[PDB]
Amino acid sequence: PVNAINMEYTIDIFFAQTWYDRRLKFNSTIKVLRLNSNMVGKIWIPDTFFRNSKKADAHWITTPNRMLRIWNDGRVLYTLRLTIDAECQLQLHNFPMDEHSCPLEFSSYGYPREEIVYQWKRSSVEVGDTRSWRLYQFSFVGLRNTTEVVKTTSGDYVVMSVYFDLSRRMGYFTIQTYIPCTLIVVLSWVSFWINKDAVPARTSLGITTVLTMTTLSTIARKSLPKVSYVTAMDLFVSVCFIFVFSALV
Amino acid sequence: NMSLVKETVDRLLKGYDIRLRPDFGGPPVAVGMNIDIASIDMVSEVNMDYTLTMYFQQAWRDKRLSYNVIPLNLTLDNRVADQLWVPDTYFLNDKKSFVHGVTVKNRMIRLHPDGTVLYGLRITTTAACMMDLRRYPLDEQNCTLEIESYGYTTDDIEFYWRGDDNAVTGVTKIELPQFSIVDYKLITKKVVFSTGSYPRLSLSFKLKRNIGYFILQTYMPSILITILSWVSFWINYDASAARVALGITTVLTMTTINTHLRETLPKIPYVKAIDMYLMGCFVFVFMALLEYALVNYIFFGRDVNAIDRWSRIFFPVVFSFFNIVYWLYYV
Amino acid sequence: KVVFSTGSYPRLSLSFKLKRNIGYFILQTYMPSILITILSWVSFWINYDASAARVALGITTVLTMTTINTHLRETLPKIPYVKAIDMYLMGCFVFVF
Amino acid sequence: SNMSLVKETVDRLLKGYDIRLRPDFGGPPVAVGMNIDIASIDMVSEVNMDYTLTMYFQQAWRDKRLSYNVIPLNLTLDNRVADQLWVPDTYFLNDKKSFVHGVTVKNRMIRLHPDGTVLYGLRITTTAACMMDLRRYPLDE
Amino acid sequence: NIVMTQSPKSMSMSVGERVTLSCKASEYVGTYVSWYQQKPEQSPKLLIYGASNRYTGVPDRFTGSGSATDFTLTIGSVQAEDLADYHCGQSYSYPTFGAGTKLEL
Amino acid sequence: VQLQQSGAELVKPGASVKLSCTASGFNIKDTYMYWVKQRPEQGLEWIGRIDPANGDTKYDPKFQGKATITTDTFSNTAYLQLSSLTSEDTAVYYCARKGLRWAMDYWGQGTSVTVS
Amino acid sequence: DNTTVFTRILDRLLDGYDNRLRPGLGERVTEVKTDIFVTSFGPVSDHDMEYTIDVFFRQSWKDERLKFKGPMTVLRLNNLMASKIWTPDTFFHNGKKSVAHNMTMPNKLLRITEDGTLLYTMRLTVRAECPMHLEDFPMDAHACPLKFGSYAYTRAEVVYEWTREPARSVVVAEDGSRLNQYDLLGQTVDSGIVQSSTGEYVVMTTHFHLKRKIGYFVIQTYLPCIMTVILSQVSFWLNRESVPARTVFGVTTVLTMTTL
Amino acid sequence: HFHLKRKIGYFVIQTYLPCIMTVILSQVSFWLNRESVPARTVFGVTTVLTMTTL
Amino acid sequence: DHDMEYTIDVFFRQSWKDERLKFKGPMTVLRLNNLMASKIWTPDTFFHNGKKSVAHNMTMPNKLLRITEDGTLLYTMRLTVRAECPMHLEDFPMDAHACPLKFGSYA
Ligand SMILES: *[C@@H]1O[C@H](CO)[C@@H](O[C@@H]2O[C@H](CO)[C@@H](O[C@@H]3O[C@H](CO[C@H]4O[C@H](CO[C@H]5O[C@H](CO)[C@@H](O)[C@H](O)[C@@H]5O)[C@@H](O)[C@H](O[C@H]5O[C@H](CO)[C@@H](O)[C@H](O)[C@@H]5O)[C@@H]4O)[C@@H](O)[C@H](O[C@H]4O[C@H](CO)[C@@H](O)[C@H](O)[C@@H]4O[C@H]4O[C@H](CO)[C@@H](O)[C@H](O)[C@@H]4O)[C@@H]3O)[C@H](O)[C@H]2NC(C)=O)[C@H](O)[C@H]1NC(C)=O
Ligand SMILES: CCCCCCCC/C=C/CCCCCCCC(=O)O[C@@H](COC(=O)CCCCCCCCCCCCCCC)COP(=O)([O-])OCC[N+](C)(C)C
Ligand SMILES: CCCCCCCC/C=C\CCCCCCCC(=O)O[C@@H](COC(=O)CCCCCCCCCCCCCCC)COP(=O)([O-])OCC[N+](C)(C)C
Ligand SMILES: *[C@@H]1O[C@H](CO)[C@@H](O[C@@H]2O[C@H](CO)[C@@H](O[C@@H]3O[C@H](CO)[C@@H](O)[C@H](O)[C@@H]3O)[C@H](O)[C@H]2NC(C)=O)[C@H](O)[C@H]1NC(C)=O
Ligand SMILES: *[C@@H]1O[C@H](CO)[C@@H](O[C@@H]2O[C@H](CO)[C@@H](O[C@@H]3O[C@H](CO)[C@@H](O)[C@H](O)[C@@H]3O)[C@H](O)[C@H]2NC(C)=O)[C@H](O)[C@H]1NC(C)=O
Ligand SMILES: *[C@@H]1O[C@H](CO)[C@@H](O[C@@H]2O[C@H](CO)[C@@H](O[C@@H]3O[C@H](CO)[C@@H](O)[C@H](O)[C@@H]3O)[C@H](O)[C@H]2NC(C)=O)[C@H](O)[C@H]1NC(C)=O
Ligand SMILES: *[C@@H]1O[C@H](CO)[C@@H](O[C@@H]2O[C@H](CO)[C@@H](O)[C@H](O)[C@H]2NC(C)=O)[C@H](O)[C@H]1NC(C)=O
Ligand SMILES: *[C@@H]1O[C@H](CO)[C@@H](O[C@@H]2O[C@H](CO)[C@@H](O)[C@H](O)[C@H]2NC(C)=O)[C@H](O)[C@H]1NC(C)=O
Ligand SMILES: *[C@@H]1O[C@H](CO)[C@@H](O)[C@H](O)[C@H]1NC(C)=O
Repeated sequence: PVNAINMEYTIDIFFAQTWYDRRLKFNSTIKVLRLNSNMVGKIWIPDTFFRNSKKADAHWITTPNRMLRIWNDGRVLYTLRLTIDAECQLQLHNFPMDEHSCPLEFSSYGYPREEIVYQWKRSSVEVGDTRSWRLYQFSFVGLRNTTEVVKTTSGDYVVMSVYFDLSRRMGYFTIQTYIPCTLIVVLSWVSFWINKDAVPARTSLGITTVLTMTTLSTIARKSLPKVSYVTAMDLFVSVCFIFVFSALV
Repeated sequence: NMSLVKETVDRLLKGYDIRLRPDFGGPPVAVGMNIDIASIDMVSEVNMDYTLTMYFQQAWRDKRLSYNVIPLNLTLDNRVADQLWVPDTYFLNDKKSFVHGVTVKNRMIRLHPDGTVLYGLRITTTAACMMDLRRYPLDEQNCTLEIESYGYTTDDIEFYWRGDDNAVTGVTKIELPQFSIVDYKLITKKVVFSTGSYPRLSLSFKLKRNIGYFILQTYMPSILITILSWVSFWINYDASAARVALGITTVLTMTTINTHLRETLPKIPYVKAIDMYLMGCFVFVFMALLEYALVNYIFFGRDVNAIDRWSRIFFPVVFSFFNIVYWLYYV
Repeated sequence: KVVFSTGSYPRLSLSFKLKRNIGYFILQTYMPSILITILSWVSFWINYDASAARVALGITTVLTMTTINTHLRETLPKIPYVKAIDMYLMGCFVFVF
Repeated sequence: SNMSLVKETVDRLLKGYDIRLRPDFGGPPVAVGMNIDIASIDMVSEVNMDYTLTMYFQQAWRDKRLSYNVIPLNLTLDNRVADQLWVPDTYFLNDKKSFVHGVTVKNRMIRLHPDGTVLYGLRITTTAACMMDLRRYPLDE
Repeated sequence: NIVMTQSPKSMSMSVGERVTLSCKASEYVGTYVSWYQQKPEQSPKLLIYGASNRYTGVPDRFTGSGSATDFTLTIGSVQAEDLADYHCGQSYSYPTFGAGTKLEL
Repeated sequence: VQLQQSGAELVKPGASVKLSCTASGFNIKDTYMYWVKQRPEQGLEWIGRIDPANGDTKYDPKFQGKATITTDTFSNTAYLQLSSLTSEDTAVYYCARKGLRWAMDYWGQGTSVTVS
Repeated sequence: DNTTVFTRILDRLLDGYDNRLRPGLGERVTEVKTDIFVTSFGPVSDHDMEYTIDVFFRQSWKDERLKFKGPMTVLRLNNLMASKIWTPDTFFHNGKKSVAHNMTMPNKLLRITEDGTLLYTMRLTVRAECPMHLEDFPMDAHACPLKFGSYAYTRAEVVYEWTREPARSVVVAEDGSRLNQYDLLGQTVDSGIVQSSTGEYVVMTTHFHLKRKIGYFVIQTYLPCIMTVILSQVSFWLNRESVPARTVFGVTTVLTMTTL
Repeated sequence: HFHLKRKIGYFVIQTYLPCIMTVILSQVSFWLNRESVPARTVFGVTTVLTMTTL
Repeated sequence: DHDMEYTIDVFFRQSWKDERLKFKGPMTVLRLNNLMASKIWTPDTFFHNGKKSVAHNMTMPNKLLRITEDGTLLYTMRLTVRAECPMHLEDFPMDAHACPLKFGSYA
């Protein structure tokens, strides 16, 4: 789920890395040493950390979910299962009709560009069926991978980014705040069909419409986070409120 | 060259005493500090804390970890931090903190040939920050982060910001949702406890709340609701049900908005600025209802076109006068 | 002793008998529903031609009883049976209706 | 001194000790007596359908490998030697979340009686699942 | 400071019956009183510490008791060699002392 | 286990007196050392406190300045200084060891001071 | 080398040291001298009947197997030395869930003086039980306790005492008051003996006296109740013939009172 | 695969029955006479408000 | 229903043949403690639809190991798998679901 009040999304991946180690070279009839996670703690692994992850953890049941395969030429493949809450800076203007590009940046922590250079494979990023994805109101549009060198206090680091293009679906808010408010302001427009001598009737209709427009302004703001700028949903709420207030006056 | 680096590291770690600090019996080791602010997540008023993610970095000199053949800086693995001496730095106002451990534990050691150990960590901390909400929401918060050594006194360790005001970076890129970091300051001092005198660094931010959200979801609804109560003064006096229903639902909406606002804040024992405005608005609306009751009593019980003639002028003036006083004080 | 597929294992079972206190629920749920039901029969004393007063008296306590019924239930889990407090609120809603 | 005598007695007791084998491994079953001192029952929640229980969970069994005939005193050892001795693998079936308290140390007790009896104690806060019949709520039991 | 107001000044009864004392504190001292005896031409000796804790060498007839503010010392079948002066002190704060309760025939 | 004090003193008023007590069988660095005043036919009055491991001293407000407490390590001895002696300073002095639960466990034999 | 002198001092101290036995196991009682420096009295949760407190937990005990003669009288050591020596098993009797902070390095302290006297400070955040009697709510006062004692060693083995005077052995810092609803009036200590299934233990007590403020409740409940009653008081001043107006006064005041 | 089937006991009492009672409450306004304009508009707006909050 | 997840509490039993653990002794089956499970080879079974599982460590870690004299092993453990039940909410609230629990080897 892409959480908008807290500004992050959850991702489950099979992160795999491949490098060369000349010390892990053997000459025998065995080509691949297919090993479990017990041999991870004995060899060298790059300290790849995710630069925009608020919290992440691997999976440790029933065994540490890690793979280690060593070929005879020194090639090492290391795959592990990760669940990452990565920070996506979703701009909520246009909301509830927003479109976002959520990144996933990773780099080595301690080793600079002169010591570890990361690189992308041509078909590295593999998505799934795109239907088991819990993306409810959004829809993965596509993906793009990029690489760059950042400059920090310690040194220059190679940063690898994966951008996830997500476009929203408003079907949810239509039944949350749009239709609901539109039918309230339609109920605002029936006061004109009531005769002018029925004063308590029409003022009761008026006060109920304005108090429930304030109530629906309050309720629809609970889904949004505490941002300063105005959204299109808030603009619609304000236009409906000034319409019903104009009807009452 | 790998065998040379291997025998040099094995020479450095052999006989290294983890329990003794650099110059254990000698002078206090100077520990320079750099912090790269990654993000500030939850400046929460209900829990009186802020969540801070940073690239905490320390630098000192250990003369035991000095090598001379190798001319490049050795970035060792993160698992030699359990073998090398590190300072015992803690945060006093910390509530719940952790070091990220994906895909390994996010820490860094980069030895230097003179002996300098570059120790970098990625820490997400939830530091306590007590907030003065007297002027809420037009307030200004000073949230700190007290950095202190625990077991070593001033004559065993000393703390300084490496690069002076260029130690803490990345603050200007941070964009908290409801606040706005106006200023930040770096202070070095010494605190005195009963066990001794300890060095202390303190990083603090001058947060300023954004008025734009509150000015359209509390202030403007209250203003328009007090506007709605003045519709009652123009209605004919015989329509009791109309003016009574308008005044009553205006009072109920005011009490609804203040009681459904004050639960998103902690249980503070004082009155805020928004509470003062929503109390004055309630007083104006209650006086409108009592004005109608006075009109009905002065007609039916005991010029009835003059009390609501005065209140059509008097109530828009005093409320306009009240907004000037309110927005002069709290600004 | 309990018998599983892999063998028979010893078991000590400790158990309590918790009885729920009533007076908090009297103070919160039962007595406001009783008072809001007493309010519904004030409308019998108001004259028959006063339409607005009697349909205010009826509709506000109808909506109050249904708001109390919906309000005291989302805190509780999503159990598919009917409770005693639920039975009392349904009976009060029938009398108000 | 007496401290060195207790040192060599305990070092003799744990020399050659097999933690992998229960007492009387090839013989009769060991009898593990239990007694519980309940500290509090905090959150009996109907939303999550469980209750939180804090207890002082004591266990007692006889191990013939841990018998000494020199010191006429019950030895209350440190709480860290309990990881070097055999203890029963007692678990709670309706457990959901649990922890032994670890401030200022791991809150556990081991005491070695001279006949061989080991008094093992723990301070456990457990969240045990308790399915509730809310048909008579709130007058239910 | 903490003011000890033990009463009375002296009591004059015979040998072999129950006599109680009293020590009243001005401010809270929580189970940190102490009772001493004072023979003529003799240094004081400790009897009770805490509130009611019997020191080593004290006979079983000397029973103390205490509370948050009120304190007492009960004697069961006082004998002739117990004819001395008794003192009540506190140490919850910086230590203070009472006036003194004597015994007579 | 034994606290041996000094002897009786008799000096003119307005002078100063050295008064001391030697502790044996233990060390005074562990427990506090308490000084107390016993006027004849009167109750006990606490003089002051010393912690010999830290050297810190705390005194009664009515005895500040006229009395102070010093100590040393090698001799394992606690000392008093009395200045500007008057008629009401005629009393007997004990040094009391801090005991179990702050109880004034041990007491000295007593030194009686007298002015004329 | 210059640093080899202290290294062999520590290696001579730990040689033949059994950390499973307390000082004087078969000869005496281990008196532990304890004081607390409260760095922040945290917020009191009325729902859970608990409170949070951050404290510097200091314990001091004499060990004679840690005597040394060297150029430095006090060995201000790190946390790795603390796990290699005997430390008392102090636990909080009424604590619910407490965290010993270990960021960045375990927040512990260990100072071995030359006579063997130790000192062991820790950072804790104790969530302790404070049972409340809410008969006079919200104008109530509570004495929230903090009881700690040994877990395994009885009264005949380990006893606890305050290192300073009991009035001055729990110190609360000036800036350290995170209470927003209550206010801290003062502290109150007391030692004691608790009888359990195993034996008798020395439990030390620290009572924190609290006093709630009506500030939040004379604006959320009391004043909206007074205004609700007063708004039903103005319905007597309306016309007798105005049936729906006085009816909507009655029903809206009854609804506001029941929703309050 | 674990085959689960939801039980409609919470949703019948919680959502379906209040909707049925609200739309029956809308039918009550039809038996009132035409002149009770505040009465019938209170019926209408309160039932629409109840349906929106449901 | 909010997080499209369920929570099962299982006794996950496994059994495999290991010829290196053949023995001949007084007893045929060897019911041991748990700490030999880390000493020997155990399969690295993981749940493909998992989200967060707890091994239930209290008091001793809830696993068992039985080594039959011919080499057959039995190794059960107590888990609390929280898994993903993808759901189609078209017939809410009278829908029927088939929540899955996939597991297999990793490496
Ligand atoms: C401050 O204090 C805390 C607490 O003491 C320190 O945190 C702790 O750090 C140690 C050392 O790294 C960890 O030990 C190692 O744990 C991993 C497994 O970690 C998983 O399980 C943890 C336990 O879960 C308990 O609590 C949960 C609560 O829900 C229960 O459900 C469980 O049942 C348990 O009761 C869990 O805490 C971990 O989550 C935390 O850490 C992850 C990190 O990725 C975060 O994302 C989480 O948010 C969270 O913070 C996690 O789920 C074990 O696998 C380790 O054992 C291996 O490694 C050892 C060292 O190499 C080795 O000796 C072992 O033999 C074993 O080796 C095997 O596996 C290796 C894997 O590659 C192989 O390489 C190897 O060959 C072999 O096969 C080890 O036990 C603590 O678990 C951790 N605990 C906590 C609470 O965080 C913290 O470091 C301290 N901070 C500082 C700066 O000092
Ligand atoms: C303030 C709020 C309102 C209060 C109102 C109070 C007054 C009215 C009070 C009424 C009391 C009724 C409910 C009592 C409690 C039982 C709940 C329940 O789950 O029942 C059943 C629901 O099973 C069904 O099949 C329900 C189907 C929908 C029925 C909708 C109402 C009737 C339709 C026409 C409506 C319009 C007619 C007029 C049109 C003009 C049992 O289901 P189960 O047990 O979950 O499982 C299946 C059973 N099994 C396991 C044996 C297979
Ligand atoms: C819905 C909106 C409504 C708005 C209305 C606006 C209009 C009104 C305008 C606004 C003025 C009112 C608001 C003031 C808010 C702050 C008050 C406060 O907390 O002060 C103190 C209240 O201390 C007390 O003792 C409480 C007294 C309660 C009095 C109740 C009303 C009088 C009773 C008769 C009423 C009926 C009379 C008529 C009968 C016919 C706080 O004290 P403390 O902090 O607890 O303790 C001291 C601090 N210490 C702990 C450090 C020692
Ligand atoms: C946020 O609040 C903190 C704490 O109140 C502020 O820190 C304070 O900063 C001032 C100056 O920046 C410090 O004054 C200094 O005093 C010493 C005394 O010797 C003097 O030598 C210096 O020249 C300077 O005047 C003050 O000590 C310091 N407070 C503490 C407790 O250390 C901070 O300025 C506030 N604002 C921001 C934006 O952080
Ligand atoms: C709470 O529920 C539990 C479980 O439903 C109740 O435990 C049950 O208690 C009865 C009465 O003691 C047990 O029956 C007895 O069984 C023994 C078995 O040998 C038999 O000898 C006796 O004659 C009697 O029949 C019953 O076994 C037991 N349930 C289980 C599963 O063991 C408990 O009583 C309930 N109440 C309380 C207050 O805990
Ligand atoms: C689950 O529970 C078990 C037992 O209740 C825990 O096993 C114990 O883990 C600790 C720490 O990992 C071990 O202590 C270590 O001892 C070695 C010496 O072998 C020492 O070098 C280390 O510094 C550390 O102190 C302890 O021996 C071990 N006990 C047993 C019987 O295996 C396990 O850690 C618990 N896991 C979690 C996640 O709570
Ligand atoms: C090892 O790191 C140190 C970090 O200080 C580097 O030394 C600095 O290099 C910069 C760039 O030339 C100079 O401006 C600084 O004056 C140097 N600092 C110091 C303290 O000497 C050094 O270059 C690094 N070595 C390698 C091989 O990368
Ligand atoms: C060690 O603990 C045992 C078991 O608690 C003690 O056994 C006691 O023995 C006496 C004398 O026979 C009985 O009266 C008690 O009922 C037993 N239990 C208790 C609770 O005291 C034994 O005394 C202890 N041994 C030593 C030397 O302390
Ligand atoms: C991203 O993936 C593509 C796959 O064809 C590769 O060509 C490219 O080099 C990778 N990253 C970039 C943009 O350098």
